Amino acid sequence: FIYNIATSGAAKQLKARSLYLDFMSEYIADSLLDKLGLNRANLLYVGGGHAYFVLANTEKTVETLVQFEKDFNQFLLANFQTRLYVAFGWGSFAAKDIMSELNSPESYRQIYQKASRMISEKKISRYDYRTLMLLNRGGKSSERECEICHSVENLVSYHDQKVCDICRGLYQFSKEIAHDHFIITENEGLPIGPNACLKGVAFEKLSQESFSRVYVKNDYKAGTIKATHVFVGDYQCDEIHKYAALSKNEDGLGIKRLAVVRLDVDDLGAAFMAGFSRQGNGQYSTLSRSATFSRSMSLFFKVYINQFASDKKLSIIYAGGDDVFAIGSWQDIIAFTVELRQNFIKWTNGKLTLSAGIGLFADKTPISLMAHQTGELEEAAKGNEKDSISLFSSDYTFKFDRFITNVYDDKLEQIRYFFNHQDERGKNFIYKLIELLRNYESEEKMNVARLAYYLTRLEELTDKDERDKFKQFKKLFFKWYTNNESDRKEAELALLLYVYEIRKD
Amino acid sequence: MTFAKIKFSAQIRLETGLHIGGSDAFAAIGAIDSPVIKDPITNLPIIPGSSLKGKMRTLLAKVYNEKVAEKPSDDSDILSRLFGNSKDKRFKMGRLIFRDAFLSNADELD
Amino acid sequence: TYKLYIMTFQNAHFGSGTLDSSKLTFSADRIFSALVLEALKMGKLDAFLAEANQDKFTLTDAFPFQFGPFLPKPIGYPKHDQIDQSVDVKEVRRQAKLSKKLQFLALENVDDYLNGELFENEEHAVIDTVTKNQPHKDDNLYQVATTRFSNDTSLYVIANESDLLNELMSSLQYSGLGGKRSSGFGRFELDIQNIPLELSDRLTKNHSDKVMSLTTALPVDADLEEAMEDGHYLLTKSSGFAFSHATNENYRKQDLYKFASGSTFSKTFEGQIVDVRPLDFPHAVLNYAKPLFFKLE
Amino acid sequence: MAILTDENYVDKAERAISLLEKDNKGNYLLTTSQIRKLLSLCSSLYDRSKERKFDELINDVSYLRVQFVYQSGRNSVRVNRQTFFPVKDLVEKGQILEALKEIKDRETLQRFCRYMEALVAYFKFYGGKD
Amino acid sequence: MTFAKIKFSAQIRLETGLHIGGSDAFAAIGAIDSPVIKDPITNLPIIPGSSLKGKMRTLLAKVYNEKVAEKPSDDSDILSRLFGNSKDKRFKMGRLIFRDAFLSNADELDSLGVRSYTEVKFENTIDRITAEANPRQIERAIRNSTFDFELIYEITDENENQVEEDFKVIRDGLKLLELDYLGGSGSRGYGKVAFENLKATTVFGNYDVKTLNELLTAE
Amino acid sequence: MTFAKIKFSAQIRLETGLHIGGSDAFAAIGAIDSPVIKDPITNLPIIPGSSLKGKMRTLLAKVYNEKVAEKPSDDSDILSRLFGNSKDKRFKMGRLIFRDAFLSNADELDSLGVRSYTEVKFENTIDRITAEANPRQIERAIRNSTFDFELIYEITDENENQVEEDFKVIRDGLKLLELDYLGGSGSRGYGKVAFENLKATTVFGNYDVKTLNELLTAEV
Repeated sequence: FIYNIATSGAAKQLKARSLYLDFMSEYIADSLLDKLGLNRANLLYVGGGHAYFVLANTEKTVETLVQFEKDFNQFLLANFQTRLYVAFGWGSFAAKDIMSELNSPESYRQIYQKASRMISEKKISRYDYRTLMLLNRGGKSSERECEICHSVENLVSYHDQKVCDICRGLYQFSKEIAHDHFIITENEGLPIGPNACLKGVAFEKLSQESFSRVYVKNDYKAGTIKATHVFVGDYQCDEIHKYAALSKNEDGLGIKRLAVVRLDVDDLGAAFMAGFSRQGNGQYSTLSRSATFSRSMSLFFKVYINQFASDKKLSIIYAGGDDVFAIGSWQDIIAFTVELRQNFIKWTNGKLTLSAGIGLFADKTPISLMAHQTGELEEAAKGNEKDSISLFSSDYTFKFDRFITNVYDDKLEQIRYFFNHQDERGKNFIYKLIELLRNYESEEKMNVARLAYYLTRLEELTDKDERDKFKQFKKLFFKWYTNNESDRKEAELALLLYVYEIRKD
Repeated sequence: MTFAKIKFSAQIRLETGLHIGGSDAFAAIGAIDSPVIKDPITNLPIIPGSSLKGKMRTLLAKVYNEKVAEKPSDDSDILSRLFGNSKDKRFKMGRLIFRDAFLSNADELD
Repeated sequence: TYKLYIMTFQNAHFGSGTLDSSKLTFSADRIFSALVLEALKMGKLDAFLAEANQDKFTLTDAFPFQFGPFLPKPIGYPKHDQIDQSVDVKEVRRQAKLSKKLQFLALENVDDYLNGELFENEEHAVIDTVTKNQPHKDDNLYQVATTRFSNDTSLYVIANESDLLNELMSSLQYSGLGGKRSSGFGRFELDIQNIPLELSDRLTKNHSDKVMSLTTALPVDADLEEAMEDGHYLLTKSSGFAFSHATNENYRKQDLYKFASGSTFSKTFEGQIVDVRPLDFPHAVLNYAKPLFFKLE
Repeated sequence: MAILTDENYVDKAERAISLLEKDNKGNYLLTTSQIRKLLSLCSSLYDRSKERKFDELINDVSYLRVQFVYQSGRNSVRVNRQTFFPVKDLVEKGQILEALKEIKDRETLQRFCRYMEALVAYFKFYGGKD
Repeated sequence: MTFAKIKFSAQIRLETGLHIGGSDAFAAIGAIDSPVIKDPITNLPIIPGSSLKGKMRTLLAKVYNEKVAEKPSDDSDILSRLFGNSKDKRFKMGRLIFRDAFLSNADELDSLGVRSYTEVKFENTIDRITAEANPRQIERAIRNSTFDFELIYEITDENENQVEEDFKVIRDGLKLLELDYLGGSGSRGYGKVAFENLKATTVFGNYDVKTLNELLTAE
Repeated sequence: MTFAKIKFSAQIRLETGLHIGGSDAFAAIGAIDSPVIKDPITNLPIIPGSSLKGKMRTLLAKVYNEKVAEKPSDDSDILSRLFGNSKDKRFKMGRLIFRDAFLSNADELDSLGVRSYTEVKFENTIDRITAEANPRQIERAIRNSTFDFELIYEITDENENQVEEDFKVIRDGLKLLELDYLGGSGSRGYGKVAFENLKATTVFGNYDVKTLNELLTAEV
């Protein structure tokens, strides 16, 4: 739902959809708690559409659970058709199985397990016979469609463009994201639930609107209005169509391209389930430890990422749980990815690793295609025994620590230090270097010969004062080229990054 | 104002002989003499326009400069305007185009 | 039920709803519409319609074919009765993610997967996107995703041995399938093979056991409730703009939600060649949702 | 026995280059200006072998062998009150005349040309001047 | 007269470096600032069928269009009945099914002794007031590379009296494309192609391609 | 009015060693040189159509502009409609198509006993104060090499006066290229070219080129 956008203005719709789905999950949790007469204390985790509650085991609770399930699925079928579907599960457990003198680590997990199996079963079998018979009724003669999500329901004209009611709502909501307060009204705004709509309104107007629930985004101060506090990663430096031009520096250096980073923490679910059972023979497995692990993950990925994005030309579209999605200038994007993982390694003491994919794209490219290619690169990185980074291609997949220690600050720094002092011919020799790097497997010994020749001819072409530093670089690059394929690929990536930095066009 | 081209055409007659130079790439197998520059096809001696331009510029630099002229790019208005100057946007392309001089009276010499 | 129609592709674009997306395999509705259009443009539309309306006619979704008939992952059978393991939760989640990532099994090991064995995907095709422009007003820039196959991977479909269907297939192999057919994407070469002896005994249309649909089929109202009350399934939208020669303007043909493959059911059912034409327009749009099942253990 | 095979000529060029003669200051006496004509002839013969049959390239191989023999003994350097022949020892150590004798088809010609290219690349790699 | 399909097999042989270009995801990492479009798998230069179709349509728009073609939708009946037209009844889908073009002499190129299948052309621009040279690099599918060109024209009962005019249109498109460039910076010596072994064969159905081949080749 | 395409076919015969030049990164394994560009298939020197187009446009900008041009996009109507401007809507597609000029008489050169199609010219630079000779060597094409030159001119909606003017401009461009140097160090005797067997044949459409051929043979 978030990433399927096909037209210009995808930026504002994208961020508005991300915030709107986060608020829809928050509203699901809040309304379910209100129907049970509980509060946010019973809420263990909300993030990425995944949420956990601890409730009283009674027939009344089960009946309200199934009733709210049916009501919210009916609302989602009415508004979003089959695009969004909520699935509820619940597993009965006793007090005994959450202690440490009485919990069985199997039982500990079993508590959560049942609910996962029931949710998966309800996800497999979605709708009954009435629902699909109604959805298949057809009978509509339509010549035009929505141009963003290709919906046919309730098309309206906007900016000479046909959009559905939900697209019009996200159009309106994108201008209202800048406010801090979001209200739940009965009819005004984007439909967030059964007879309930979300609307972002500024503080000074809050007294003039009738609401039932108020959310405050990224605020730790108890204000004059009794509200519920939610946290999202929503740093925005500029509009998305400008990041292609923003990559260039004041001197005109830098490729006119943008980048998208998708990052994921490996085995976060296994971390939740059995990360604490390895020590103490499974005695450290209580709901308290899972709850503080959830809170620490939320603290790192919902507020701290905003500081990691500070002063950088990027926008964090989606940051919740383990998935991070940001779009920006490529230099600031890669920078931000490196800093985020370094600080994640320092935060988790090296227990949880990260896999990142950084796709490089041109200006005006569709956002769905962006997300798809960057997710493919992220999966390719996930394939390299995890803890890996995939830069611009599945070919350049590296262990992440190797990427920081060897690619960025070791090879790229030396390449910068050298070629910043060189004229046009030396800078042009980078392309021959890259071509020799790519062709090594076919003609190994002839290629090492050719590379030796090219390095020493540039030796002989360098001035007498600058000869010795060239001898150092030639020895170092020959060592990289003849050592192994890993250093070969690392040097190739460093050369590619450097030629991206200096490009005048 | 209007565009025109004037072609100074002359015949260079060698009062004494001429050793332009070049390296031993067309030197005969067994010859130890210092070779003169030659056409790669006919192997007749030629006078490259580079030598004419260099010697003319060096000679005129002692007459139309009244300065030091440490380097070729430092030459005056009157010389950089004709022979070109790499460090002046108004005189990067000079108005003088020299041409390689090739033998013409080979039949008469024979 | 009779043949093992294989089609070698080199470049194809089967849209998933947007022009910038391209699926690996096409659904049965696409190939049925292609055949109907080929029969209409050749002249013998009524013969193909009569053959399709008969219960002997069969068609399945495109499945990969690489040195052996491959098949859809059965939805709902990683069942814990054969998946109970004593490994730690890290390995449990790793194998669950591997199973969820799997999309096509090989016929040689389908029962093996039903026994609890774990398998991985295989290099079939690369989904690449190429950007093109319109230099007539110099203000256009579109992107098309393709599915260039390699590793000698073809696609196969299961249809009856009939002279009409074979002729339409041979005419279709130089017309392309899906996407920008008059731009390069979609072409294929046809071959006709016999069903292997390990498949024909299970490729079925009627028992009462558990049968994987091998087609994006939509049951009639008589047995839909019995289909979903004890069934595992997936839902796919067959929406789109109806290609037609009798309108100057494109019309959105009616949306349809169909059971994908492989949806497992407790029994067989009957499909539908459903009319999804917008109101008041003489010639209709036919959507083929008719089951071809696979018997399981 | 073939002196130049597809899997050893680069290693042979290395061994030849590392074994060349030297003076007291540790500089190569051979320079690329001495073997420039041979390099140009080898390159021209290489790009003429791509589209032209060997049966009408015997004159070029003959001239190339004549030039190698000539440049072996033409140039010399006077050091330490004795005369050195750099191209002569390069030919003797690299077995250039032996690879030239065995040139019989197109593949051997191109292999010899690539061997000469490896020889000059390696000579420049180890401090060979111009 | 009944269904037929006619296939115009040919071998495009680049006489000058081709620069169809279009680096997006795979070719985008080319480090050249203008990479040619390649195959995602074998990294082989490719002439996409869209380039051939667009160039042929734009070339025939100057011969078989009596009115000025303000838009491709307003093209003449002859062009719109072959290349297609989105905004009409009869001509919604064209009669021409282009195919991509793949390298077919890669082994021959290896035999010649090439190391890469795409050279790098270095160019520059000279300012007029000043004279500083700004250099640049652009990839080029090297010459003497052959691509399999395969275009199919469909013959339908209703569209039968127009077969000869259509055949003349394909002839005039293929031999105009042989005179104009094929993609790239063609006005600076680029994309010069030649259709060798230009042969038309009926494939599905039956037709007298024997009268077409003699007027196709040679003249 | 109608559509026609005319092919100017000639042989660019050099008279001094042309040196168009390439990049040291992609040069051969040989010694220090400023190499010409070569075809990757045969390694023979070529004359790209970009060099001819640039030199012809620069030379015709001194004759057909009536005002100095800061940029190529600021040229006159004639040069715009012939060569092409990206900033002009009606002249986006130039009507002049240049082609790369590959080596033509390699058989004749081989018959003349030549052994290489590129020579090495050795020069030096001597300081005006110290008179020290710093040497150099650069690469040149052989003097009497010929190259196939093909230039295609397209006739669309162009009046007879317009096509005659374009023919005159093309003739003046070829004459100016003869009187100037093709790309390289031509101020020192490089790139002097002459067009041999210059003629125009209508390859497409029907257009009369008898008088155009007569004036092409006369003016040359």
